[PDB]
Amino acid sequence: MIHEDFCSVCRKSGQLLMCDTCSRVYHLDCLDPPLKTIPKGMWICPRCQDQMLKKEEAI
Amino acid sequence: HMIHEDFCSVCRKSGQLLMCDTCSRVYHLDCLDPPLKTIPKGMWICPRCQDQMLKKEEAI
Amino acid sequence: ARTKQTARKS
Ligand SMILES: [Zn+2]
Ligand SMILES: [Zn+2]
Ligand SMILES: [Zn+2]
Ligand SMILES: [Zn+2]
Repeated sequence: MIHEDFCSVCRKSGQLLMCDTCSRVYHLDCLDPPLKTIPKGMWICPRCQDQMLKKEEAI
Repeated sequence: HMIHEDFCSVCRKSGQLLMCDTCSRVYHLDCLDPPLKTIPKGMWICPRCQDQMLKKEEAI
Repeated sequence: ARTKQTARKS
């Protein structure tokens, strides 16, 4: 997996958390809720969740 | 519409309960991982729903 | 997201 270099929310560089299922990355401060604590275990980004939810209103 | 539970899914006690936007479950903010210091502004999907979504993908 | 305050009896 080749991850992106800019946050999917604010599009800036920096300390970026990588999504475990897609190439997107995010600043912990740009998540809702924002984190100081890095996620433990598998982490699936907001866009991946949206993707899964979209197919939910379909499936 | 949605009918939410009255007890936290983790500890089974009531009080201030964050309601999941996609199922009937509710959770104390301090019973989440990590304990939440704020009430999410937008949509919040609980751990069980997150797992459910994952499982559907792993089987599709 | 939203919270609610519920007080069940002890
Ligand atoms: Zn950002
Ligand atoms: Zn993702
Ligand atoms: Zn609890
Ligand atoms: Zn849920």
